[PDB]
Amino acid sequence: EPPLLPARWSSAYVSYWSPMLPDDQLTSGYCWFDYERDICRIDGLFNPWSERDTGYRLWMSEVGNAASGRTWKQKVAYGRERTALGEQLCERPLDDETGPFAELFLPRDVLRRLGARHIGRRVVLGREADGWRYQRPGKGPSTLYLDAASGTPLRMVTGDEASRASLRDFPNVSEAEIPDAVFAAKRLEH
Amino acid sequence: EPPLLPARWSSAYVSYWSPMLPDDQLTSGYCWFDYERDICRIDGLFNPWSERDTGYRLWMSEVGNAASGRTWKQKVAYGRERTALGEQLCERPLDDETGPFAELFLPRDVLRRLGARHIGRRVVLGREADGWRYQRPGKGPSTLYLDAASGTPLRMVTGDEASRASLRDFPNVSEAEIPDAVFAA
Repeated sequence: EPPLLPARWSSAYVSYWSPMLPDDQLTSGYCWFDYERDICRIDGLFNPWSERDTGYRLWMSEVGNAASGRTWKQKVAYGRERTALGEQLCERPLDDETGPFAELFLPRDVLRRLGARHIGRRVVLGREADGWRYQRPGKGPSTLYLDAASGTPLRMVTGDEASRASLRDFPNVSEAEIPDAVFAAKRLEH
Repeated sequence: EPPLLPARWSSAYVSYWSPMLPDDQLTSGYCWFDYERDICRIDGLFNPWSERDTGYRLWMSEVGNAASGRTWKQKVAYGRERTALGEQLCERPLDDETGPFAELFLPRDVLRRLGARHIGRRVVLGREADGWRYQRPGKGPSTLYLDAASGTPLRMVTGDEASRASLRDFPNVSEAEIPDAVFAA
């Protein structure tokens, strides 16, 4: 039987792509998943985000509350300008955005509910990890690599890594209690 | 009269440069400062880090304990390779590093102790901010922008913004309690 994810976990993340196409970015941030509260949070430069199409790079903090079914997003745009010194970045916050949020980005029981199959051990972040491969119905395959000893997430592959996939690595997972203020939202009217 | 920073604060950060030169990076991460414990933590892609000089990009989590005078750094390298499936990144954890750590990256009393002067108000991250400019002895100037209402950090400028400086923005500062586990190292 596939395992459940930890009841609560938080970690830095590193987000990138396989293969790395020329516009693909390597970014970092922090994330928190609390399955008992049924809420998650992700803070970092949004990946993927087309600066060419939009005119800016986006930083975002998102609190996705699956219990209430609503997400809250705090966004800051970083756009390029030209000055006497050369190129400069200018920050511009956006008003907070809200919308529907039907499930957490990585549900605790995802491997059980989607019928994941074990595809062997892989060295991920310096130790053996269990690979669990499953189909996201109507979307495509995913593989979640879990630390073989602790069961904590190490790498989330969304898509087929041998063709085209997002990779997210979790180098320092903690199962410690998460203060509820981590998941608080507020109105930001600019 | 320069204020103290909040007794405890944590925030996402966005790190970049003025001006942005071709190899300069815009990066993000998260940080925590607990001045009563006398400890801080920063997690993110290391900025600045020359992939040209080194051959890789570096992710790091550092817990700097000014009470004990020691820091602990966890490191993961990301290097480029080319396979039959295309260009790829390969990760490699590095050995943990420990070393001396004589003060926090942003001491609570930095503005008072280094004799900062108020250089005026500025809008930073859509908020009214007070700019406090000071000299880091034997290094160069810095300007710290604090929210004019809450006193929380909004932007740290390290160096002269009009020549060459690092900028770090703090979009979502929280003064909430920080669990012990955040600083366990």
